[PDB]
Amino acid sequence: LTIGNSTITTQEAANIIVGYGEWPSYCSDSDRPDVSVNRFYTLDTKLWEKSSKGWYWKFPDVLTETGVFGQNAQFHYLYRSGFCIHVQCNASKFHQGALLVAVLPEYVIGTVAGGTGTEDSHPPYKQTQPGADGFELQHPYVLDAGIPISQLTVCPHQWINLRTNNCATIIVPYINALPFDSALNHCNFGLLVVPISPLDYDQGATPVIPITITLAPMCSEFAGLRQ
Amino acid sequence: SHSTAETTLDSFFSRAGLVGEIDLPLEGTTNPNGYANWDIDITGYAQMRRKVELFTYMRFDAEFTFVACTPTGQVVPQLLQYMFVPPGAPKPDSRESLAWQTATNPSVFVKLSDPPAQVSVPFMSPASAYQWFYDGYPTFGEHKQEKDLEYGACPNNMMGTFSVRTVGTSKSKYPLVIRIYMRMKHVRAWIPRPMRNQNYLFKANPNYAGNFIKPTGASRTAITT
Amino acid sequence: SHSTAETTLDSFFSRAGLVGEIDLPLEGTTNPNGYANWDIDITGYAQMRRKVELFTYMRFDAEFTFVACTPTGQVVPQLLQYMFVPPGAPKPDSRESLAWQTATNPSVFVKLSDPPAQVSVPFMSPASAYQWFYDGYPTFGEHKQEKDLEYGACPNNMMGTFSVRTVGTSKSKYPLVIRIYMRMKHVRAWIPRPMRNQNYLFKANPNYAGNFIKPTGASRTAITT
Amino acid sequence: DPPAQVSVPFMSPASAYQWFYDGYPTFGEHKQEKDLEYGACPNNMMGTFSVRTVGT
Amino acid sequence: GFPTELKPGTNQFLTTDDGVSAPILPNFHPTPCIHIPGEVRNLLELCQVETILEVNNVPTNATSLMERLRFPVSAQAGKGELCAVFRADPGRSGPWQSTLLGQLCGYYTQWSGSLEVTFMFTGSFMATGKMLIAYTPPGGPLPKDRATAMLGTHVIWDFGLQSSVTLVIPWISNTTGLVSIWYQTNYVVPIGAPNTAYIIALAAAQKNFTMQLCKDASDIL
Amino acid sequence: GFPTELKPGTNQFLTTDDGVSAPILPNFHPTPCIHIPGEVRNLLELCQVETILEVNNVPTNATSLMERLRFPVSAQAGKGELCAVFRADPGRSGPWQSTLLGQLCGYYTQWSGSLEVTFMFTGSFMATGKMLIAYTPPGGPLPKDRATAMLGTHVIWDFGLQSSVTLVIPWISNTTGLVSIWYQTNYVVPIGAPNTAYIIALAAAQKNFTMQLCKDASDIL
Repeated sequence: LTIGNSTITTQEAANIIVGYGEWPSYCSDSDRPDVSVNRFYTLDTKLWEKSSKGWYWKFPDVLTETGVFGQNAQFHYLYRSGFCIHVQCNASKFHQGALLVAVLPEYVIGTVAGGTGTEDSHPPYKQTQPGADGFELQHPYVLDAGIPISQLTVCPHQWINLRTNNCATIIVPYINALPFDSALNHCNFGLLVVPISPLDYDQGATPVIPITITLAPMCSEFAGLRQ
Repeated sequence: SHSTAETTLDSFFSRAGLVGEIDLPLEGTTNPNGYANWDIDITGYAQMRRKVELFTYMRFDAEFTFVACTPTGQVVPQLLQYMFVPPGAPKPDSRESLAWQTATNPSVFVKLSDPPAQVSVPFMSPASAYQWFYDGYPTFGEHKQEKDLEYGACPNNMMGTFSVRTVGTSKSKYPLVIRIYMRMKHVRAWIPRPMRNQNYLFKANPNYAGNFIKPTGASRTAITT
Repeated sequence: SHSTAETTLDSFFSRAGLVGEIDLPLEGTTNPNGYANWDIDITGYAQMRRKVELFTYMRFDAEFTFVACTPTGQVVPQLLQYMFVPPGAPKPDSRESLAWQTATNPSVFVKLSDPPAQVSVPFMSPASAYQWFYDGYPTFGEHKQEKDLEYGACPNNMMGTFSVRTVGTSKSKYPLVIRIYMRMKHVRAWIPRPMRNQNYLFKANPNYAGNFIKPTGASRTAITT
Repeated sequence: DPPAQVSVPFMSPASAYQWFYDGYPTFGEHKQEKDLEYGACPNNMMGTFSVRTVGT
Repeated sequence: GFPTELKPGTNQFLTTDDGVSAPILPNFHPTPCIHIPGEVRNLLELCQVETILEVNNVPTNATSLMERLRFPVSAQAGKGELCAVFRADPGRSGPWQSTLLGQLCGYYTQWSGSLEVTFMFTGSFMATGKMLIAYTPPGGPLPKDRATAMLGTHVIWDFGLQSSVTLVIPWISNTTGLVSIWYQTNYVVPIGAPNTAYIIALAAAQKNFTMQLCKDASDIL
Repeated sequence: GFPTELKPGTNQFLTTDDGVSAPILPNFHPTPCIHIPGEVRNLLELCQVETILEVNNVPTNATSLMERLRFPVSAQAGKGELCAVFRADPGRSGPWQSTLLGQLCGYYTQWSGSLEVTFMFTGSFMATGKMLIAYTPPGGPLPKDRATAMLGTHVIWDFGLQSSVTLVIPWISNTTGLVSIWYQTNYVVPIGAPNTAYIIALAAAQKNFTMQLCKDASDIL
């Protein structure tokens, strides 16, 4: 199904848990391409280091340059699709760790006021599109958002416990303020990751832990309109 | 629970407190033109915005009453009538503007000896509901690379202001003291978000400084009891 | 449409705005007799007539309230009562006229400390409804070649005026400031006509000058984008 | 206007007022020492009002 | 002596307060209502009225007054650019200030609805050719090439059918799309025929126009 | 002339008076209500949210910010004392000021409800041992010996079961009991294993939380 040497999937007996009985569905109230959308491509591998604090990406800003359908969609502002996110950590019996993963809607970006004079300049053009490089955190209490880390529990969240299982999947519903709204003008959501256990191991173990991000649209779309 | 009659939600939200204060100096330097305009800026004060910031989607009408008196509490027989300009029309800048001659704007006049005034205004904003947060670019124009000429002053988000004048051939010779109380009529919220813990540095931005703070340090040491 | 409850016509027409202004100088040269008569002339002001001129056939009653104050907004305890003369009877010219002694004219007296006055008057014009346009000769007489002696002053079309006097042996020593608001109660129209685009030159005639105007010239040239 | 009629609810955390108390009024776990705010205990009354004058 | 509570806000003057008063004379009877066969109740009648829109706002001379209402077209120009309609916004300046709806919006803020355009061809009886009018959907920028124009919705305009062609824009609000008109092909005629013609355009709105918020703004003066 | 009695208290301003006024414009229609499949009506949704509580409020350095969220445990200490939770009172200072309920109580006086604690074990795969967490009931003073701790309610915590263990305190109000945590046994590992581990704790409240009396108190600033 995938042209190459990687057709990795996450079994067939996953444990999907519904939330408040409002699983995503089709809104077709009043108040064909289905061949090339069902194929999933695996993103490139990334090396996790000891000093890494985390990463964040803007959606669907990353897919504008990556996906084949991303390029011609730059002038077609419409887009509507749900996503299924699978997280797994490949580790042996000599590694310890815990992971906290959650989604924060309208991840606002706050500026900083440092130095003897509290005045900030405009962001540069190069940092406007960081690509795969991303950014680096300066004050991790706020995560560049002014929010204490401990209080994020108000949003959907999951705890990664390595005692019994290793791979977990979380499902979130698509939310919008208007029945029809622009996608390239309003940010949809973002991803946040925070390290809980610092990387500790003895000599002879693997000092690198792979980081896997899996994208798979669990709810198929029709789409196709002028928006 | 067993009985929920005394636990009624009525007392959970209803609280009247001082929010605004408008002064009318008889001479001054900050306001030497003798007239001032006060737009309804909820975000102006930190103490009130803390309660409001727990809410994300809301649309509601407003009810205000105006009281004027002296610092000694004595009452005086002075009458005022209030005129409102829709937010769509621009606010006046100079005295010779046409906003004072507009007859199409409705007005309601009440006295002071009567029971306290109760007035309500509808939701006239072109949007569906107010938005306190916006993860993007506030302007709703097709241009996405330049900036509007009226940057900084964007009355397109607020709900307008009121104009105050004195009845009589000559100008009034007494300054007044006025306090305003604010309340919500309907309470409906959808997406719950956390509030703020540290203080605010700028009025329109939540940015912080390099001197971090800690919620509490009461425990001298955690090792001991 | 789907729901038309919020789109109610109530907000489409109802708007209160300043229309009139009556001054009472304590001495003067334009009015040295100490009394003035103000007929209800809707056509007097261009800004209000623009809204009205979209309508052709209408008949309705009127509701007015009167407020008096000082330029500083201070209130004073002064009482007035208003007397109305039917349009059929001629208006007074000199102080020694008999219009002030007429007891047959109904009057209503209210105070100021009470809630605001609400008064209504019926449609007393002998015609069926008011006519803003008339494609002919306004006089309704059998003579069609000469002109009436009272040409120019034709109170037969308006709805009369009010007389104001001060209670007390001596004349009042304070001038007052009064503003008037106007509204419609019933809205019913039949024949739709266009409004005006250019400005008015005379008060009673829509005539224009030789300096023509253009609605807009924003586009520097139509050839380019 | 006609004379003012105002009513306030019962906001005391207890169930009802108690004029007599055959014991130690403080409701703390400490039963041998005394609180720093001894003598001034507004925890039993129903509050007070503030009066100011309108005017510069 | 009946007890009564005095609510705050007694002497306030309210602009939007609708009040009724008893008539002074209860005996006079108003004139009877006049019965007419045709009856009209709602303001919707104005929404179906056609208004002409013009672009050539350049000339201002007195003796050029009549030519304003059209725009000329000539065969001398070859594959150039016919007309450049500005951003469709009744509130903003442009061709829309003359229309009835734009004046109606002068006290108002938010509008939404559908747009339709109609074109009829008034050329010679022997001429042959093809015209095409297309509206670029939102997102797409101004058309640099005809290829970018074809991806949007286009309608074929034959010279055998005059005005039955209808184009509908599904939804416009307040950012948006743009419309441009190029020369699909040059109008060519043989000897003994006029070298110049004129084109007439139409613009209207559908039933789905609504209003939400009133504004205290007056554009006069 | 209708007789009417004037009740006392006419010009008084009442803060808790709920009033309604007629709209100025009865014609404008507000925007229609938006229909969403999932609907939430009550504030109870916040009562089931989990919040972390921390004790090591000693460090204040900038470069020690991330380690605050946990507390370390090491095998060097032998049968000492792990953590000393202060008196459970959201109104008073301590770990409870960060929680949502404690902030909510800042305008309020009397509270009552149940408390639950959850613990999960994150040790090595080969380690063996037994942990025990017990809450001393009211009346009993701070535990001087483990014998005084055992008379109270205790729950066995095996390492084969991670988090299904639930402890419930029947009733807490405002004097009360105390909770203490000792080292049940020292965590020992052989060669080739880490000498340090971390423990995660949970705290929540049951449905039986209620409020009685409102207070005019503001903790900010």
